[PDB]
Amino acid sequence: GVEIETISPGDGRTFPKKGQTCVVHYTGMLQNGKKFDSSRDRNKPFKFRIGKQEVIKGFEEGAAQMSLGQRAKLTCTPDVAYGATGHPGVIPPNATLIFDVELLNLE
Repeated sequence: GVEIETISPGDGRTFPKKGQTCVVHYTGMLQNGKKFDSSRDRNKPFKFRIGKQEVIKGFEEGAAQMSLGQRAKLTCTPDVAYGATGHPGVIPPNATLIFDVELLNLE
């Protein structure tokens, strides 16, 4: 259940495909909670490829549904990322996550 609310500007045509490594200025937010992760702090903007199940399922399906320059707003369900387990100390079990995602990439 990946729900998209895109802040408009970008190109809307450069869609992510397989074998493509892309760059995201993501920002983690817990729903009704504080931050937990920010690529903008470390300023190394998280180069990663598509398809090898590196990222969670909610971020992976939200990645391909974007384009270059766009700014989305993810809402990840618990069953796709951690909701049975929860990442220990950082993500509680049965959690719903909020992501500010901007795709500024190559390939």
